Order: sequence, then structure tokens, then C-alpha cells
Amino acid sequence: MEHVAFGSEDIENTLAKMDDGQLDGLAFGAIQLDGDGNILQYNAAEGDITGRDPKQVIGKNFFKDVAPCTDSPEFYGKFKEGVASGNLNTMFEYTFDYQMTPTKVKVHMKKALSGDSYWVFVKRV
Repeated sequence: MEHVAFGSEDIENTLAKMDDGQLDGLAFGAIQLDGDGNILQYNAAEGDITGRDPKQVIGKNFFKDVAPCTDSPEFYGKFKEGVASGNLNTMFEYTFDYQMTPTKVKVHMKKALSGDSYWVFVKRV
């Protein structure tokens, strides 16, 4: 179990050293997206929250395929502005309700250390 706290100010540096094996040891959900919203990494904790099987969602588009409930100005809109601008760091509450029991979460989106990749961190509230 990797000791990293949700919302840590230097979270991008710490997660840069993790492979999709060490990501599964986080206490919160973590998804890594490319600039188009395609899923590059998806950890075990996220699968526990949402029911998705990590290996099966990698490669899919988060906003178009996996999470249509996030295709809105309040989530996808913030992501798109972040990708276009070059920086992103925002935290907000949201409800995930597609093909699942509605679940309230806290989401933290932040640009990764690498060029065109972005993190989406999730925890229950």
C-alpha cells in the first residue's frame, strides 16, 4: 500500500515513479488520460468504486465511452480547458451514475508531470 494522500500538492512528482502495479496500491482511485480523454492507466481502487474492470477500460475514451455522465461543462468542460491551456488543477464533488448505483465522490484533476497526460483522482465522500 503506497502512502500518498489525496490532494497532496506534489502528487504528480510522486506518481511519476509508479507503474500500473504500484498505482494499484493507492488509497484512492487514479485514472491517467491523454489529451483526448483516452484512458492510459486505471487503478484497482477506481475499479472498486465504479465496478469497471481496469484492464478492459484502458484504451477507451473516458468521456465518450466509459463515463458519459461526465460529458458536461462541469467535468469534461474543465478537462478540455485544462488541456488547451496547458495546466489543470481542480477539485470538486460529483456523482457517478452511469450503469451503477449513484455514488458521490470527490474528484481531483491535475496535469501530469509528463507532457500530454492528465490525472483524475477519485475518492468517496
